[PDB]
Amino acid sequence: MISLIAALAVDRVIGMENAMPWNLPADLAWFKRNTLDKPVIMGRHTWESIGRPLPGRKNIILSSQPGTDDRVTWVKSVDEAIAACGDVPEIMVIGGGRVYEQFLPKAQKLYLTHIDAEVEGDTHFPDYEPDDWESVFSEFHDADAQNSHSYCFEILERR
Ligand SMILES: NC(=O)c1ccc[n+]([C@@H]2O[C@H](COP(=O)([O-])OP(=O)(O)OC[C@H]3O[C@@H](n4cnc5c(N)ncnc54)[C@H](OP(=O)(O)O)[C@@H]3O)[C@@H](O)[C@H]2O)c1
Ligand SMILES: [Ca+2]
Repeated sequence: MISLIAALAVDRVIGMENAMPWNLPADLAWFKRNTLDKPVIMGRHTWESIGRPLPGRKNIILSSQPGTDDRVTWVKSVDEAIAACGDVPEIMVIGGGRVYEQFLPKAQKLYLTHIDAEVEGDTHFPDYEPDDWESVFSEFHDADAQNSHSYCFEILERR
């Protein structure tokens, strides 16, 4: 089973010039927790911006080009990336936009962080049919001294 995890601002904005604008530590803890010990699939731009493998997870990078770092597993097709994960109970797709669009139709769950921030970006999360998804978990939070924006964690499962 494939799951997508992403943080979205107003207008499904997910990124700006290969960077996430805001500073949401509650979000990092959420991501960590949901990704720990699972394989993660990400696109080459996302890889570049992270620069080092995420620890305690098999890191699969999708690129048309030959890989350039032996610390991670390079694949060149969606199907290849799924096959590389083996038979685990859940695969985490972590971005970016081009990647999420592609995994979407195959995904069974979404973990989203809705952030109350207004920012401009060059990338947006894919527009999904809300009728196909059921919201099974949702917890809202007010900004705090650590988190400068309010946010809501949400979990959706395909019907
Ligand atoms: N808000 C969030 O939660 C979140 C999570 C992740 C990322 N992001 C953001 O997303 C932005 C980057 O997204 P992006 O769409 O520009 O890039 P991306 O999806 O990270 O990378 C796309 C690249 O991956 C490779 N690729 C994609 N599909 C492929 C396929 N079927 N076969 C082979 N290679 C494939 C291609 O690389 P080649 O050019 O090498 O073929 C493609 O150029 C950043 O600003 C970042 O901050 C946000
Ligand atoms: Ca059902």
